Amino acid sequence: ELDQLRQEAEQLKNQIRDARKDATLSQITNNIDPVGRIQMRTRRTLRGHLAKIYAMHWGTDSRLLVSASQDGKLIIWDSYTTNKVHAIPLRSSWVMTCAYAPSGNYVACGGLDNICSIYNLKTREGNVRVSRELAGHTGYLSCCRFLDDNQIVTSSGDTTCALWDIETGQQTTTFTGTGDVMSLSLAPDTRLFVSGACDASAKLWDVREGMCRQTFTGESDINAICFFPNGNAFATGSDDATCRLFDLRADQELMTYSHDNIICGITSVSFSKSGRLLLAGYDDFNCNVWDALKADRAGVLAGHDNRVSCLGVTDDGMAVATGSWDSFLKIWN
Amino acid sequence: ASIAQARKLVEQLKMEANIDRIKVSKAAADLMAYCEAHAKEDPLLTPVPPFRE
Amino acid sequence: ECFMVLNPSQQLAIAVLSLTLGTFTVLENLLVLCVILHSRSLRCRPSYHFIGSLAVADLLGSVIFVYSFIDFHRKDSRNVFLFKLGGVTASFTASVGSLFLTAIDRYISIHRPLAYKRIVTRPKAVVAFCLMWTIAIVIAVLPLLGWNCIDETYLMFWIGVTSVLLLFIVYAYMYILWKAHSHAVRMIQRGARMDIRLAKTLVLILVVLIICWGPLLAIMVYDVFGKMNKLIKTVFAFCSMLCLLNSTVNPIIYALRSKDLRHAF
Amino acid sequence: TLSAEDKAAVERSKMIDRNLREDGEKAAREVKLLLLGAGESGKSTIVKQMKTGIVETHFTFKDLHFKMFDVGGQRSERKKWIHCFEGVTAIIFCVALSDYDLVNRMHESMKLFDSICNNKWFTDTSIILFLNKKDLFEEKIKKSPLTICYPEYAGSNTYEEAAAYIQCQFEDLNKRKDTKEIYTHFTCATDTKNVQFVFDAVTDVIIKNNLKDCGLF
Amino acid sequence: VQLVESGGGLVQPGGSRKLSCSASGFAFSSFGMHWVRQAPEKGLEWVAYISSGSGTIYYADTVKGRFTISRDDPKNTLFLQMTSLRSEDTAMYYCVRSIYYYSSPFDFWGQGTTLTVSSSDIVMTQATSSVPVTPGESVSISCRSSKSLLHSNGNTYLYWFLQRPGQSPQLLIYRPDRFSGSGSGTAFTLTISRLEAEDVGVYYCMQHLEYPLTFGAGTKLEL
Ligand SMILES: COc1ccccc1[C@H](C[N+](=O)[O-])c1c(-c2ccccc2)[nH]c2ccccc12
Repeated sequence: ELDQLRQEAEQLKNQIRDARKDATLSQITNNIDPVGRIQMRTRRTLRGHLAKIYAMHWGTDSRLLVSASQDGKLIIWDSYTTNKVHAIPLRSSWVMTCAYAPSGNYVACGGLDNICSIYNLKTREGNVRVSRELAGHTGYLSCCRFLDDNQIVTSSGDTTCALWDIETGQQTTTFTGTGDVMSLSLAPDTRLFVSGACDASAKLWDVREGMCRQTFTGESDINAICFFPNGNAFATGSDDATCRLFDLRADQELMTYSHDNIICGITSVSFSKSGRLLLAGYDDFNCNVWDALKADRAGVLAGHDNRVSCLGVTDDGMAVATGSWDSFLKIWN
Repeated sequence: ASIAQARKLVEQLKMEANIDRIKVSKAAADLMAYCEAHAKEDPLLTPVPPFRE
Repeated sequence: ECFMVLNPSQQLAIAVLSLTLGTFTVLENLLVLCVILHSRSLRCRPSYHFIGSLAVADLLGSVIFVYSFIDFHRKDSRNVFLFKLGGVTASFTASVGSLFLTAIDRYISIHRPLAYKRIVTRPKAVVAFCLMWTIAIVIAVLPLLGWNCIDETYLMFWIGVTSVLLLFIVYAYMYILWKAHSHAVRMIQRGARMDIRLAKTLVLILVVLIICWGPLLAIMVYDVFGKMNKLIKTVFAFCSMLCLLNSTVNPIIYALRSKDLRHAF
Repeated sequence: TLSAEDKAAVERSKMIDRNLREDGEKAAREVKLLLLGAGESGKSTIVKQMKTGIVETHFTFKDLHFKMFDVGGQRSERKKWIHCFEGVTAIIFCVALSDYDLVNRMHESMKLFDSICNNKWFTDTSIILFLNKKDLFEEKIKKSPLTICYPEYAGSNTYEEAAAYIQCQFEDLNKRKDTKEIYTHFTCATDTKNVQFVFDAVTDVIIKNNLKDCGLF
Repeated sequence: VQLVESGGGLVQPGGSRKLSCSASGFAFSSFGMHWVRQAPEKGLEWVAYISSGSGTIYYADTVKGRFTISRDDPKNTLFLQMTSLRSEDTAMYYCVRSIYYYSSPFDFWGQGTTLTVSSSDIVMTQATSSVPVTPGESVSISCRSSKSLLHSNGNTYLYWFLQRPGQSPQLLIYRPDRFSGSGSGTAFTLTISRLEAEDVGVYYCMQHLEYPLTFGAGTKLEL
């Protein structure tokens, strides 16, 4: 009974492997001009936290920031002039996620408490109060993204993903597919959905449908993922000191962003406008700026005194915000 | 028991094999074209004189 | 009549020894600055810049003294001699004040183990740092703008004033050792490699401090009735190098006892 | 040069800074201790004796506030959420001491202690070991299957010799003999002075940390 | 949700009194709170302003050293002490509040209290004066800035308080639905999509950039 099932599964595996397999992007990108050297200098230094910050998100206006650290504090920032717009106390000090709603009305936070809390910013009486406290996950939440003003997607360590409804805290959709899910990236059109797990794999789901659409395999656990601005590709960063780029329409791997001088994993991954600079926040006390279309590194963003945790890029590509295990958040331009 | 997991596992890969594929060269060319099309508005690439002191 | 020295031949070995000690001091303090004053991560701890102040004070004092003592018999003008004497005095009393401050810091680190991170803070570590230097400068400049005719009043006021700090350092180290022994015996009663290590670290420092600073101050105190001889002058000249030996031994010991520096380098 | 709007919006930031400054110094007077023992070894019987995810307990003793974090039923990869506990004052490891008769999960406890003690994040964090459930172990000496599980090993039937041997075995599992320090208490079912031992241990470790930071060590 | 001002002013000349105000359901500890008066025929102008934390006690140029403001955040009470009463105190006092993020100041207005006695000036002129509202059409309001209201930050100061016949005014633009505002340099235009019986009222225009927000200059467009 088990032998027949194993043979059948192996038949499918080798069939899809042979079907998904001459040219290479790294070879076809020859005889082209590289970007050169990027040496952007820090423009803003942000203080106030006394802990290791873990997550952040740029606002939709490219001027407001949200920051969460290992202390029970959530800070709304002002990147233009350094002013603390508002501070919010968290019930749970262990938080790993951040989210800024596109409307700017709500923020989200979650951590080891297995629940995600929504805070409302623009309210009467000049206060920020909890709007919803969604629960139903057995584990630690890894990422949260606002699909819309009323829909949110959460990935936790229970090897499943959830699509919720703010109006009614009941779960709307559950995605099952192992290893702990560590990162989440939302489609630019908010139509698709991707999640990378600890089993050295990533999965692309269908938000409307509710079932997995595609799978990608590389090795070690994956803890960073982000969509390309086009929406037909994404970038992943694993703990094996290797960064990779995958294409939805190809179901293959293009090139590896690795160097023999680094044996350190990747903590955060992000892109810029037009998808030309891929910024990878490593755990070797500094970030790196790879060329997403080239196999050669371009620039290094040093200046942090500890492991870089979070990393964000504005919607218009005007500044890059980096955070690390030291409580200073830096804005680079 | 194990039968439900067996059916759930076997049903997934067969569905994944029905999606048609295109050559990776076309996707790479499309990505390159998209990258070079929006290359003339990139403040991080070309520093030209919001965040100034 | 005036500054009297025995003979040229015998004061070649003294000059050679002084030059060797000065060169060793400068090179060792340069190495300490290179391995400590990188200003990266070690600047957070207040005690690390308390030691840096002592090393800086010792290096000056050595620089402004060993070179100015090699040209001795030009008198030049009295203003230059008073200025250099005031500078040397300020450097020495600043070194003593830095030693007193670091002894107080170590005393607090055991007196209030739970409150040490709050009692001693970087904002509160700069008021005393500047206050000690200001006191050093004013006590160095007092004779030039004060009462003169140095005379026995200045000689006697530059004695006891540093002696109280020197005795307080010993008292603080005695209390530290006693508290460590009490903690060890309490742990034994509950049912030691810390007390022995602390005693080994402190005994050398204390014996060096009590041997270097004892004979010179004793001679200065005894020379209060105005009587002196060539033997007294020669022994004072001999003890000058022993007194300067602090700039050679104290920075090295203080920068080598801590294992954090060895782990970093 | 600031406008009327901007001038009034700087005092807001100053007030926020003051609020975080006064709030941030209240989290530096509390000692963090991490429970990491086995679930059925007696953790539930020891948390209440002193008086979804992570459980936080707040206790007071000798005008000192203790925060105790229990990761009870996370059931996730320990390598992905153990970073948050870097900097914890001490790790309280607890074992049942009477689970060698399963023949084994005693080797599982040994492996878990080896993994936690030799962790890279906890290279300078003290571990307090609690050997619990003495009643059953002492009352099973009549027919203790210690020779059955270890046919090649020979020892006395007295429980004190076995306790000393097993404590030595747990101590020898440590690989960092210079930074860490394992404390054993011999906790019982009806003990009352468990809090005193942990208070003395945290006092000793904080004094040693202060000595190391000052420069003497 | 509710801001009640108390203290009825009717006393003999030569005395002093207090005018208090209390707020319900507000974060009073994080709100700046101005004080304004309305004459029988005039606009709205500052008489006092206090910021959060009590670090800004700006007063008015008309009266100085006689009026003072006291605040109690735990008691949620703000009150005015007045001394040396003069004949020119016959106004309705209001206690508007505001807050400044890095966002809509002068939002809520109080009911106000009476102040009566028992029995170099900026001026603006417009080509149109007291234009009656023609039924079946829509009215538009034009305004010009005497100075350059635009700041280097691009934050043009543009307030359009509307006072219906009643108790307290309201906000239209802070920097309804039919009310719209079009700005071009020194020219400002308020537009109303449709008229209604509740749309009739008095409008006030902006003439302030510096510390004293004296925007009391404004034509009465009741008819
Ligand atoms: C704090 O003053 C220091 C500290 C370290 C080195 C040198 C000095 C001063 C330089 N200064 O005051 O401008 C100095 C004196 C001097 C100083 C005070 C009182 C009386 C004398 N004498 C010197 C001789 C050589 C070089 C510097 C000084």
